[PDB]
Amino acid sequence: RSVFSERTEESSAVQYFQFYGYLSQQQNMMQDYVRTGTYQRAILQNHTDFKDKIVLDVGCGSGILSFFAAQAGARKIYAVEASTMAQHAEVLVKSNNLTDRIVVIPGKVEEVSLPEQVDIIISEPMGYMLFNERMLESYLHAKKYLKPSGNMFPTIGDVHLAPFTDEQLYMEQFTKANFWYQPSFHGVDLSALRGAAVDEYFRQPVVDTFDIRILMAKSVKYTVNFLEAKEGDLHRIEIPFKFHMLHSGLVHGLAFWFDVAFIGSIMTVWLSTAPTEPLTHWYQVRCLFQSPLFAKAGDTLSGTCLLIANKRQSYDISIVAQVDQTGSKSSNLLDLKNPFFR
Amino acid sequence: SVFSERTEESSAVQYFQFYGYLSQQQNMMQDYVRTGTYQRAILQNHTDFKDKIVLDVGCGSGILSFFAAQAGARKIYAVEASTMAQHAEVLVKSNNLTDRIVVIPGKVEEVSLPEQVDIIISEPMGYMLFNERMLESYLHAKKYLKPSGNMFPTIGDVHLAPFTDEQLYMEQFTKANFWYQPSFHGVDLSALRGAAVDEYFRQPVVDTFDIRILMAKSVKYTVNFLEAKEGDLHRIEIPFKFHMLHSGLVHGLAFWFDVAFIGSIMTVWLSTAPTEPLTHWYQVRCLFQSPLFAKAGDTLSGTCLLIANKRQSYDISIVAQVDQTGSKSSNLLDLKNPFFRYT
Amino acid sequence: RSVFSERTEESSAVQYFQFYGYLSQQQNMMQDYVRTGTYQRAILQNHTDFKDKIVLDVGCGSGILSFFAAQAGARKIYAVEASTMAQHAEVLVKSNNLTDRIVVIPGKVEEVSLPEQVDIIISEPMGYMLFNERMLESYLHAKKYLKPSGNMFPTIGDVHLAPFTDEQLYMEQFTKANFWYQPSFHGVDLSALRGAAVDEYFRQPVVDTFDIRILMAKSVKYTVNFLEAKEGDLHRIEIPFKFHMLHSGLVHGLAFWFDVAFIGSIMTVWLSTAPTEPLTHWYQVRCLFQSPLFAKAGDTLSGTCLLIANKRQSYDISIVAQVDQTGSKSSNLLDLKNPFFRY
Amino acid sequence: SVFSERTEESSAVQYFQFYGYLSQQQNMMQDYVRTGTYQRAILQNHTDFKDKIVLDVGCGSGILSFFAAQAGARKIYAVEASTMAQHAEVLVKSNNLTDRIVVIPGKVEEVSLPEQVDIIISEPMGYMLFNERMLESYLHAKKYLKPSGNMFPTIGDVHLAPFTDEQLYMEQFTKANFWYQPSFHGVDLSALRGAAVDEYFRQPVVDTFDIRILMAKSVKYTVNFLEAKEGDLHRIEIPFKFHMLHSGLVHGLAFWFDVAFIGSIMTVWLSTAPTEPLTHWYQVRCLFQSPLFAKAGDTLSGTCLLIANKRQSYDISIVAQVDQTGSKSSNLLDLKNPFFRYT
Ligand SMILES: COC(=O)c1cc(O)c2cc(NC(=O)NCCCCNC(=N)NCC[C@H]3O[C@@H](n4cnc5c(N)ncnc54)[C@H](O)[C@@H]3O)ccc2c1
Ligand SMILES: COC(=O)c1cc(O)c2cc(NC(=O)NCCCCNC(=N)NCC[C@H]3O[C@@H](n4cnc5c(N)ncnc54)[C@H](O)[C@@H]3O)ccc2c1
Ligand SMILES: COC(=O)c1cc(O)c2cc(NC(=O)NCCCCNC(=N)NCC[C@H]3O[C@@H](n4cnc5c(N)ncnc54)[C@H](O)[C@@H]3O)ccc2c1
Ligand SMILES: COC(=O)c1cc(O)c2cc(NC(=O)NCCCCNC(=N)NCC[C@H]3O[C@@H](n4cnc5c(N)ncnc54)[C@H](O)[C@@H]3O)ccc2c1
Repeated sequence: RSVFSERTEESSAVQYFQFYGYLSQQQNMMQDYVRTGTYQRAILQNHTDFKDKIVLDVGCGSGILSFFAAQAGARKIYAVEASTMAQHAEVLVKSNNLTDRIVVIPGKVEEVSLPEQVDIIISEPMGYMLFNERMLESYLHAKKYLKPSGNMFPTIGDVHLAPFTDEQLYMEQFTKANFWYQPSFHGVDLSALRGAAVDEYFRQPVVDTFDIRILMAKSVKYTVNFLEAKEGDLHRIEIPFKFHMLHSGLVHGLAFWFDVAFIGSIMTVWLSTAPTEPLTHWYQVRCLFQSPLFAKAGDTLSGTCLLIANKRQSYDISIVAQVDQTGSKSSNLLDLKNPFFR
Repeated sequence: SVFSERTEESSAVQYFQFYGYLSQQQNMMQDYVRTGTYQRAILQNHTDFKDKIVLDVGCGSGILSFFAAQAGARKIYAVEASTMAQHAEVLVKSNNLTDRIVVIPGKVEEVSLPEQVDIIISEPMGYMLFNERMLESYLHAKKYLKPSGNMFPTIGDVHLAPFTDEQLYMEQFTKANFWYQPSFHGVDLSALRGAAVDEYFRQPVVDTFDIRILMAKSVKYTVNFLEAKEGDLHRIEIPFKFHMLHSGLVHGLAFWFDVAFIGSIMTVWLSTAPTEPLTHWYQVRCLFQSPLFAKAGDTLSGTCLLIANKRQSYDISIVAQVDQTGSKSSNLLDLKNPFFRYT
Repeated sequence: RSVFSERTEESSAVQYFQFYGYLSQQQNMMQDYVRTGTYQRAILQNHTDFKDKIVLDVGCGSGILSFFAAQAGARKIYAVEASTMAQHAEVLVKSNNLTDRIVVIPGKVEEVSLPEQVDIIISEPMGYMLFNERMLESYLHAKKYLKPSGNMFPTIGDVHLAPFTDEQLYMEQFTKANFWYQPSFHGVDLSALRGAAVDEYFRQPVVDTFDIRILMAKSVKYTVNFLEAKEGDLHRIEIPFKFHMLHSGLVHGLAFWFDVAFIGSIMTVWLSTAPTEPLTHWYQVRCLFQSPLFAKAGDTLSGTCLLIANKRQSYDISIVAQVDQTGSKSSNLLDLKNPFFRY
Repeated sequence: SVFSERTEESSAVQYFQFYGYLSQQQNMMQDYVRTGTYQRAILQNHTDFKDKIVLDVGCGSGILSFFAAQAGARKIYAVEASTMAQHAEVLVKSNNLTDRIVVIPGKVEEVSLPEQVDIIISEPMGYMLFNERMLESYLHAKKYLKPSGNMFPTIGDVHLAPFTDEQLYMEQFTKANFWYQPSFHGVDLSALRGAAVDEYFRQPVVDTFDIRILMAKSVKYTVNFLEAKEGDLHRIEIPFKFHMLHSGLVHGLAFWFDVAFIGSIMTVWLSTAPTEPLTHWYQVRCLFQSPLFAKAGDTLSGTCLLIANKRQSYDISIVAQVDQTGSKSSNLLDLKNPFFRYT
């Protein structure tokens, strides 16, 4: 009956919260120094946004952001967490002698009761490609607990798209699919499945990093203002794009990354997963075209990236792109729920 | 159905989604030991298939059914519960075998077969042989087997042996000691160190390793698929008494398995032992919480108890002791959540 | 009509003899020092096979082999050539003061008149893969002028086949065809032609050289004895093969090269185009499989290479190969008339 | 037919075999200047195609017919004489355009068209514009053109200019001097040196080059395809009077061409000039066998005479003189046998 369960299949949720119940996954996220250090800087350098304030930490995990809020002077922090990690967060609150200031509240943020409205919401809601996990909907849902002029850390998110050329990545995924081109694998003709194999492989977003030299145009930016967005905004995300090509060659797909900003009273602090910046546990994401497009420097590559949220806490991706000057058109569907970790 | 009574829905959804991918089929088909040995077992025992009725349990892409067709089978019922069943259909059509291979979507515990069969073929083995609890579906399928029908594979041998791997043992604490710092960005994490150690030690380690870490001849626990019942696999008690061949510290038990295709013409073996080329089953190792010192000639005795759970896997309870000294160790592990260490 | 024209399309012959009418092509063949030096050695070191003998030079071109025969003491050499190069040969015979000994006879060797029978035939009848050009049939046809005791230089030819692995060559030809995979080339769906494009590209034998590292088994040898063969023997050439694989991996096709032997009275001299030998203007030839075959070291790769002569002075190639242990079968057709020059 | 009267069978067979290959279509399609400019010319002049009847002469894969369809043509007759016609048919089906594009196999001089057309489109240009004598087929097709009708391309400009390239000139003799040796394996080849020089100089050099080798503003010879008759192209006389911008030795004449698509909305140009990005037409250079010294301000005058031959090409006769000194040079070249020097 909760907003969460209406939009989420049980089996997806079971797996999701089992995964985040493990201390090893917490360690993996916490040891990303860019991630953890930038969150600490954003909070501590904006200490006036926390001094004597009431805070909500959405999906707190081990509790680390709540401890930063306490270091910054927060009067009271409600730390909401739906996995079994909530019990471990409690252990740390006791052992850091902060029971008077951090209150763990087990459950889904769409389902728990909070005793009061809060001045500021903090969270790490970003998934791969920003939107994976559909955790941004829970962060926005939590605004029901935000006082009128309250703040959100992070405050905004920028998704960046850019066209890329990477023949080796293309031929790797292409070579895999041509396994099913074989007419006599131990005497068995597999070729009738070649098309279905190519489809399956090229639907997989490629999660890994890459040199910026593969980017063929300045990135296009789609911005979510978390102070203003509603959950429903994220069920169907339409991102138009028009790229002015800076290099001639084959376009093998689009690359995705994101930035978020903590717009504080004292300063704005940015956390970037761009390929120009040190690697993070978010890496970067690339959606391959099944057939590359040829473009000349100075051509425009235009189209639309459509993200449709699904009940597996992820998105179906539709990318339609064309070279305006020639009319070369490519349409592509990808399943962010089955990424290829390269 | 028998399947749903013993399986959580959420476990089954994930399980069959995973096997719905062609890439996972390709990963299994590319294992030359796995695919080549199944082909040899069937083709070299052609009299067990000529003009016979066959059941392929969990046929995936259909590959074992095609081998049965190459061997002269009159009719093959290929049962598959994932969406891979539709791809198997495509291949049957394109290999012009619709008159001989019938794909039947669904669980073998739930579908109807028109006919009793002469031989069941399947690949029911998981990690440590028993993971996935697919062996129960393979045995369940015997309700369709004619009296004196055969099973391919016919038996399975799970092998246990003690191992020494100081680096693997110490790696657990190096990972857990992440939590043993008093000011991680100002936060004392040390209260969680013990919980982290516990969590790493509950995970069996899927990996391969050099046979020089093995400290005694393996002990063998055998399932004869012609004779076993599903119920035999709900509680699997494997006693062991190891005569130690080397002195040193024993850090846990290593697992692998063999299966045999006992045909009329010959018996063909498929081995995942560490003395053999690697397979997609690798090997499995379960650590003790505290190592045991043993001398060459001592005996290390105890039991490995595998208790089936509703997550298509087993809870593993290992108790071991050095008889000559009384040094005792145990561990509890969740086979459903293995740690993939191979690189 | 003559034997040549009944087996040859006019349009093929016009082009063929126009090509050989050019001095630049003569230079290209003559500057191959292996080719020219070995022909000279074969003749001069077997001088007794030429001293005071009557010689026929089939397809003499510029006349070089006739001049070697004259250096070796031949009484008379009939130099037959069907291209306009016959007129340049004439010039050289007069400029080298050998008119009393070398008699150029313009025309096809299947059509000209020789005044007498000869003691020995010399020629360079080898094309790419030995058989291209169907010049070997003209060389054998010329035996009608050979005395009972007569000899032939070259005397025999060995064609060698061996399996090879060359992922980069395969992906190169494969990448070219996938141009026609495009669903919107300037708005035009080309993909319905993809299959026809792959066929066309993989029908092309690849002429170039390569490191012997890529060979996966000892070569198999097919021998033509020019003293004994008849023209008809070369209309349908069937080369069985059974390779014992020395390395595991993908087999992307078969590699071809040849040797010829000049079996003289004094010694036998060999001319090899093997990839273990210095490059010649014959290079080597490779026939790709559209789908490579996986084989293990110790497997056997067996099948047949079938060469069917066509009216374009070349051969349709059929290669059927299978990995005996798995039954993986590959069938391939190639047009030797349309080679891909990669060097 | 008009085609067979003017074309030797053997030339045509080879010509249409070459264009039968998808790889040659792909090579022409990948030339972005060629394909992009044709697309722009048609699409930007859409009013010349909307609901119109179109004839595509020598359509190959059909690409220009698809551009005409993108531009709204009611009906397109796509004529192609090679086997590529069958592949065009496949693409028309798979692009769901059978109601609008009709592929007609055969020579445009021999096929029937059911009706007159509003506009003819073709790519009739060969090297130096005229090679292949395809322009005569394009003009021949005007019998199907309505009185009002247009042609895409509408005109062609051939450009000639004098060039200096000492290294290109000397390269001829370096190659020929292979023959100038008195004992090549004992054989005096030198009598053929002059024949070799002649043969190299008869070949037009297909290559690109830096515009700084040009020594005078080009002279332009124009063919208006709306007005020319086939017979106009049997004997093409191009007078020239160059006003030399640089002093030096003139080693020959360089050739290139432009065509214009004169539409109702705009005129679009396709240039193969050396100042423009390279195309698969490159540029062509015809050497003089003796260079001419000229000073800046001198005039180099003469005639380039192109005589069509039955090999779908031209015999080229260039006669040039420096008016101020009387220094004359002649040259006879065969456009059918170009030398491809580009690397
Ligand atoms: C086999 O292939 C596949 O199927 C697959 C697909 C993937 O994509 C895979 C991806 C992986 N790794 C990955 O993504 N790493 C990068 C993580 C970026 C940072 N994520 C982050 N902090 N988000 C929020 C999380 C925290 O918020 C809590 N929470 C959520 N909702 C809540 C609610 N309603 N109330 C309260 N608490 C709630 C959670 O419990 C938790 O503590 C691994 C494996 C993958 C496998
Ligand atoms: C996040 O951590 C985790 O949670 C986790 C845990 C693991 O352990 C993970 C392990 C993996 N890899 C692995 O295991 N590799 C080794 C494979 C060995 C060979 N397996 C085999 N052939 N067995 C049988 C399967 C076939 O039988 C069908 N079938 C089953 N019942 C049926 C029924 N009732 N009717 C009809 N058809 C039925 C299935 O649909 C399928 O076609 C990867 C990821 C893993 C993740
Ligand atoms: C893809 O595009 C394509 O279509 C193509 C296909 C090719 O394959 C291409 C191949 C090329 N080059 C090549 O292969 N070079 C290496 C071979 C040299 C060694 N061969 C050799 N000496 N044979 C004998 C030749 C001499 O014997 C004469 N002759 C023949 N019969 C006669 C008769 N009945 N009476 C009298 N005289 C006769 C001839 O006139 C001549 O003087 C180039 C371009 C190619 C193009
Ligand atoms: C033997 O080896 C050597 O010595 C040689 C000599 C050369 O010179 C060599 C030259 C080459 N390369 C080259 O020339 N590149 C320049 C690009 C030209 C671009 N223009 C273009 N596409 N031509 C238009 C023709 C198209 O119209 C069709 N058609 C013709 N008439 C038709 C009719 N009556 N009805 C119907 N259809 C007809 C044809 O089938 C075809 O589709 C390569 C290799 C060469 C080799």
